[PDB]
Amino acid sequence: MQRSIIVRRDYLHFVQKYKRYERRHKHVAAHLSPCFRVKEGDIVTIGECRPLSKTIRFNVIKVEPVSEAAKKRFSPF
Amino acid sequence: GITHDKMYKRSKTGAVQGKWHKKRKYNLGRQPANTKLIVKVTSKKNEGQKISTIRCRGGNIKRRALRLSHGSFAWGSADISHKARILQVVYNSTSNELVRTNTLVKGCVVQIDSAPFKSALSNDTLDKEILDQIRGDHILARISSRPGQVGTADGYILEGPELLFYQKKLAPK
Amino acid sequence: SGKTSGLYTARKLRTIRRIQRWADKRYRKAHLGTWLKANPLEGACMARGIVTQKIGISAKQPNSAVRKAVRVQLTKNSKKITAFVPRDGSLTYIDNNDEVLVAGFGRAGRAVGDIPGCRFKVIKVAGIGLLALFLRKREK
Amino acid sequence: PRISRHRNSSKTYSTPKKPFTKPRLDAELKLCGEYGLKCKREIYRARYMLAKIRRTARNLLTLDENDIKRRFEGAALLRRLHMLGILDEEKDQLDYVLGLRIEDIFKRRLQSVIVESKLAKSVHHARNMIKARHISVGGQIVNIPSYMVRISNTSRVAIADTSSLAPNGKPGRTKR
Amino acid sequence: ARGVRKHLKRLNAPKHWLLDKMGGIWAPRPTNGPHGLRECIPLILILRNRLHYANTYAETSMILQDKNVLIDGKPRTDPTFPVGFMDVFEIPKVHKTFRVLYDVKGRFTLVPIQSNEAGFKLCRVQKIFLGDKGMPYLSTHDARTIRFPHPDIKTNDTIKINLKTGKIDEWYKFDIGKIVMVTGGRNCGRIGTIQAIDKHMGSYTMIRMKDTEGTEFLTRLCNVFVIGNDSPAVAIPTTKGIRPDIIKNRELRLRSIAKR
RNA sequence: CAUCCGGUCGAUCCUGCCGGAGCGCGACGCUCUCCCCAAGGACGAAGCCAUGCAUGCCCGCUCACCCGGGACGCGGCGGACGGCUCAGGACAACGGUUGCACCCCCCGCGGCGGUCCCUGCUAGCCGGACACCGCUGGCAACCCGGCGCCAAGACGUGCGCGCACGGGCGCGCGCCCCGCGGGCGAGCAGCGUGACGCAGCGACGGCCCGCCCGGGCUUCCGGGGCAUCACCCGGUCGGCGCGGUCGCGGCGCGCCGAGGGCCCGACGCCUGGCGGAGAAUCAGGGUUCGACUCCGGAGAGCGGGCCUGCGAGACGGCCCGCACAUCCAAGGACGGCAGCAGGCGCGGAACUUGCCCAAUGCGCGGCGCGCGAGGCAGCGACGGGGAGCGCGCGAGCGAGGCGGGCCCACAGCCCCCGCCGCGCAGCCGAGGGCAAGGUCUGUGCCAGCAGCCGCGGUAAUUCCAGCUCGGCGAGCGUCGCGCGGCGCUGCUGCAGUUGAAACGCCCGUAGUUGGCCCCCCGCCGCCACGAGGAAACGGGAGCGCUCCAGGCAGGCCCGUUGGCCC
RNA sequence: GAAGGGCCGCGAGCCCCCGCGCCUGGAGGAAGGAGAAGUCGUAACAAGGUAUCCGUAGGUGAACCUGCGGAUGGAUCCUU
RNA sequence: AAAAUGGAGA
Repeated sequence: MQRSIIVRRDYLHFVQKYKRYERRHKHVAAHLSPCFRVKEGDIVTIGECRPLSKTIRFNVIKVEPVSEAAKKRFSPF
Repeated sequence: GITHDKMYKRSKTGAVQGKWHKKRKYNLGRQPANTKLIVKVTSKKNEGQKISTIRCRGGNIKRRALRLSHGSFAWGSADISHKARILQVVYNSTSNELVRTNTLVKGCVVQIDSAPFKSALSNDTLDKEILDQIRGDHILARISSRPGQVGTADGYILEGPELLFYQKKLAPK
Repeated sequence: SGKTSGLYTARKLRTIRRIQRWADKRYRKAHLGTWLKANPLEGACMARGIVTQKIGISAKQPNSAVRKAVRVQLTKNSKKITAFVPRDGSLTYIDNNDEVLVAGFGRAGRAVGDIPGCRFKVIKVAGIGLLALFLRKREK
Repeated sequence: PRISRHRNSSKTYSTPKKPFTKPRLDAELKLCGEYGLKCKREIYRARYMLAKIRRTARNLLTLDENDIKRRFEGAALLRRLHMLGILDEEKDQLDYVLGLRIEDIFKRRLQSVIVESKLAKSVHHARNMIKARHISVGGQIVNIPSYMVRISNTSRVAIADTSSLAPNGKPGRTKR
Repeated sequence: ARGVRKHLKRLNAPKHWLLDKMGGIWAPRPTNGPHGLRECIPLILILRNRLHYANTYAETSMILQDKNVLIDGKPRTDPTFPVGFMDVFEIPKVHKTFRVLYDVKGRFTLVPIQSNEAGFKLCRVQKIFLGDKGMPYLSTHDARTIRFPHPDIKTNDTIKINLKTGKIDEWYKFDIGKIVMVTGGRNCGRIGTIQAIDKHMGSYTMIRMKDTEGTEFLTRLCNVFVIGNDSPAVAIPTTKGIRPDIIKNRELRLRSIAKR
């Protein structure tokens, strides 16, 4: 997307009936700027902001690229 | 009212949400204003520059771009300003159709008259490109004020490599 | 049973419970939603209506006598269902079309005891209780 | 919002889990004669009050002593039970509630005190005497049979002036 | 829905107003004013119930209007008069004046007050906000906002009032450990001093308060109402912030039940 | 709060489900001497409404063939509050967590309260101009015809301090990070400069900013079923401008780039789908329901649009489309009860075309009125909580009659007093589970009984009656329901060699699961553990209504209460 | 500056083709189920008289029979 | 070699 990245957070939900968890995930969109270009597999913080657009409400700040391929592992950071 | 609600728009995933209720007055929308600029009053006197104040939530009063032709410009370099009636709308940039009806738009590049700004030639060569525009009585500028919401025709003068970028289009393209 | 047990397996167990819940005849009875539409009674204790042709259903075994019942069309769903009469010789009171309320046989669907093929049981005729008509407690 | 309808309702009468059991059935009639209960709903009403008094103690026993929820509630449990007298004030024990007697709740009932103190000398006589307004607690006449008096004020039970104690001058039909 | 509303049922009453759930078709909502909705206990109960000076709310209606109570010189006919902590309810006829302090049980209770105490009422301040074309102003916890405040003070300063012109009595400044009196959560009528500031570049500042009982507890600084630069400086409730516990409450009533 | 037992047979030991047995809610039926507190057209009809009422209050301005009581209107404010029903609505409504430096607001409340004037000026007070009325118009009504005067705490013109001061502009900090103060967590506000410009109010000068307040978005975590719905969206999805709104925004309108979201189930479809606080029944663990108090959301036959206002797309506002009405004199008009009664319709079923502002709150208003909100009574086996029909050998009462007292907007009721006192019961069974006659009468596998398992084929413990008697009881039973039973839905905690059940076989991608192992670091998850999280209700202080059920009162009183856990 | 007209901005509804989705009416076919005593044979259960039975084809009044590969739940746990 | 029934319901 032009100047836009879709970041996926993962939430582990405790269900009571069975104390095992579900790895439900959410993909949220923000606004990156060419000042901090992003690689695939990076840790990207999104700041609660003014409602930018129909889906846009967040904005990227810190980018930490991980080496090789980061895959998923459902890691919430 | 012609509402502006999220429910009316489709969800990002393509869901068409049925609206929970009917449309709301605080979400109301209004008539887009088509501004009227007079090249010359000449023989006809039926049209004059009139501005509209409208009812709003909270009693707030909104001046509107009913009929505005007189225009004001402050030289960024000088910080002094002069007020007259601008020639017309020249570079709406959104649409070239808007230009034909002289519908004013916030910060749309226009054609600027120099009836009180011809005084610039007295200072020695200030903004020689502006000096060449001022004597001619035709200049480029963006009326940077909100016409529909606040009924304002005050605007900045175009100076800077930004004026040159627009000028390259304004001259043959 | 294999069983899938892990700290992150609330998915297998959630789907399995939902799918394998509807296996019981009783569970499906109340959870398919067919039973409210399918039952002649719309899931109610009693239903008013008008009486139609009377009926003499042969019993099975051991019971070996005809048990007089009346088939009545319930007004609400416009459907005709038979209702077993109450105590000894209580059918003579019921003849032509008359206001009849019908109630469950306890089982709620299965035919009661050993009288075959009857799902419902009449409880009233006209405006007086049919178990009072039998005792002459309340009768025309 | 229909403000006068707002209220609460209670279920003192709780029936047991299997009704026709010979031991439970026999004890019912046996108890009914012992304390002179007119209805069998009341014995179950007693069972419900007894259970609440039994659970509070079991949960309290499983808490360690002086645990604030335990300490305040324990003293509370003793205070109400000691007032009743079913728990001897001397016992003074949160655990002492366990092993409780249904007969003791029945003993607390004022109808019982009248028979014991020979005020009427019979449970059948006692209910009839209370029906005819003949026993007053601290002088407050009560015609409902189960006044239920705390032991702390058991010594204040009294008879009635209308026709039992020092006749006021109203001997039922005999007066006229 | 639609526009703003002005009614309250007798369950929506904040459970700290301790107005009875029974004996109420609809709760007394307080009209907006110097004091916000949750905080002010409607003045109908202050005269009709606590004082028991009015048999009914109609009796509160009969005399409140004719200058019977004057905090900063005002009575009003409304029994919804807005009030709060350190507000000097003043009655000339009762031959007494009083300040409503938060009782430990979470209901503001009137403490009979001396005339020197009648002279001063206290409202907290937040951060100076420019008002009147940049002519300075100070945001306040109760609605008394004023122009031209003390120029050097910057944030969270408690302020007292003379009750007439009521110019700021004192610009108390926190020195950390300064005698503080937060009134929120379980801090109702509780006295102490502050300890740790956790603004944390985040919302809601956690300030720990060491107390005379010995408790140090962090809380929103929003409910701060400092009592004195040092010492209470204004008489505190009969508890004095000591805060009683349920076990004693049974006994205090138990002796009282026997005593009556 | 950790449970059974009747049933496959000749018997046994099973699995397995059927049935009782417990418990709540409504019907229904059989029935009531009580007394007290009480739900009440939620249930494929958010179907239609006849008949009344349901937001009204003060005349600044009164000159009205009056009086000190003032009509009327102009105005002022309220009818955006409430009451009701959950139709619609499935990343919505909804609970809690963020922020609004993307934002409006009336009441009240604390500050401010300079307002150039071009013009006209009376600036110690200027206008002309409407109702009420006066007079005379129509119609079948509805509906409101002209004219004539005439006032405002009505409406309008306008005086007043160019550091006028309305917005909105145009324009002016920085100097690689960070601190300073009117500042925040955040360079945000404000000021200055330049151009406009006409907001104040003001003809009894109140504009402005705060605080509260009720909104308006918004961030996270939650927020029905169906895969005999697998690929879906096409303003769809990101930017780039712009319009529009209180406002951010695809919200719209242009311009582009191809995006979005998905087996962790997208999109679609269905729902006798309002969500939650809650409710039911249970050891734990659950399961089930949430329409009714309260809390938020919606909606007033149905779709749209619009006004008035500070806020409504209001519906006892309007105007149109669509149905269905009503008057209708044929020319017209004029509705809206999912407000309270009350009908019609409908069903198994669901209260007075009552009284009514005294309270309880809310409107207008210091010298009181309204509110079919509510209050009150009526009805009412929804349901509860507590009595009786004797005890005894005498004499005792409580259901009542009459009067008193008391009580109550008014009456009632418990109560309090006396003469008197008219004590009075049901509905289920009796072979087993499941308690209680192989009594005595009809009786012929006939009638019938019969939850269940089973009885009646001519000598019934099983029916049909009268005996008796067991249970429960002014409430007993019959049904449909939810929970427990049922570890028969299984996470705890089930089976699959033969009862019901391992794919015929192997690879394989997501999905699930990966041995030891690096003490100390940082994130995960994770517990301890706070802050701040509305109640009602429930757990639960204290408290004797004639005892509780109840309620939060009470008395010389913890500042007496109503603690505390939610 | 009204009654109007116009250019239009919204906008219910309509109409005309469809793409769905829910509900229903049918002459008649074609099944399933139930009740002490109907018929025609008698398949299987004893090696039930041809041991069964499964898959698959072929016939067949009616169950059934037959062909070919299996399994014993077989009547064989057992001779180089 | 053939070799088929055995009403219902205690």
